[PDB]
Amino acid sequence: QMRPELTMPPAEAEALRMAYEEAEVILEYGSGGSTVVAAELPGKHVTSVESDRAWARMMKAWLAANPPAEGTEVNIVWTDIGPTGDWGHPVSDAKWRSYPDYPLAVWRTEGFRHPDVVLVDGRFRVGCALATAFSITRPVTLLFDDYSQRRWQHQVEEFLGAPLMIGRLAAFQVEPQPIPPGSLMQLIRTMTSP
Amino acid sequence: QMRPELTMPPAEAEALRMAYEEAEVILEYGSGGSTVVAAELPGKHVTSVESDRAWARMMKAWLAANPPAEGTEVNIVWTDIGPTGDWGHPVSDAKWRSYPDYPLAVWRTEGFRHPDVVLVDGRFRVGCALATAFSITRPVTLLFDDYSQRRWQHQVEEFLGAPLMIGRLAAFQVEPQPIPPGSLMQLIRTMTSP
Repeated sequence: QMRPELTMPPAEAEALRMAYEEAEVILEYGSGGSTVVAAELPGKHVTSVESDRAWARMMKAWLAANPPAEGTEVNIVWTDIGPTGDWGHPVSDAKWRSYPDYPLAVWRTEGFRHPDVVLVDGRFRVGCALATAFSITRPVTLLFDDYSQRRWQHQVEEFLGAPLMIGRLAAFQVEPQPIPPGSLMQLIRTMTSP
Repeated sequence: QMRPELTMPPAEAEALRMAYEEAEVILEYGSGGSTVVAAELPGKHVTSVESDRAWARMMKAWLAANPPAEGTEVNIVWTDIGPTGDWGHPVSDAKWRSYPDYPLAVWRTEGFRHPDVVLVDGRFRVGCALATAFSITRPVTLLFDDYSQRRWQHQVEEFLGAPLMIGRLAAFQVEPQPIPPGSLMQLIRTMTSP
């Protein structure tokens, strides 16, 4: 039947489901099983940023074959960061000048709808988290897949606050805020590290 | 008489001298003739960001042979953007992940002194101009050399305002600017374009 699977364990999946149920507008970085969870709920607006062109094509084919629930719209947005390999990572740094497109372009989309919940489950994860923090105009829930207190990952807490962990899934209550100019170098690093 | 030369025409060079006379703290991007102009004035604090290691070494040697005027300190700061060719331009993009350091690192330097005047006369010119606008906490004069040179440059005015043109040299009165989040993709491209 070729259905995209949710690759998170049960407690984490339930947390995601619950977030998606409370949300009207959902923004994801990285498409798959979670996208299906959203598609199946009525009355949602879903945007899913995806770097793997062939996977995006598959997701679009699946959604054509299995249309979303009533009043739900799902937009899979292939976002070009160059050729990608077996597991969705860029083959090389060929398209480094386009890297910031992945965390940031969606925030300037035509007919932008403010998310209620943002799932960070793709590439440039810390970058996507900081892009959300700096781009929102009202508070959101951010879910960060496979979050740990690894130093790279943890740098988000300055901007995202402390998370509540459900297994390895981090939930943050993210509030709008300015970009600190002293943080620009750090910021750039995050939006160019796949 | 093996002296670094100021390659600005007269009008432009006089504007530079006057700005430097009026400033206490001078920040330059690009080192050379302008730096000698600053060095020869008393009571200045001068920092010059430089991408060409071999040229930085020459400037240091020059300054050791020809010490600055009384009360003046000159710090030539080689900022590694990889191997360079003409005009301190990187010969490849090996060090692309370090490019933002050129416009931005000096603003975080230990021993930081807020500039009164900034000269944009090296690499990443647009990036350096924006870095200043977004990093300053009180107004400065920014002098942007060879400003007519490109049209990619005039995206500067959005944040620096309208310049006073002295020949090819643009003099800006810069006031501190917040970073618009929607500008981040554009901003990143300016701090990674040599």
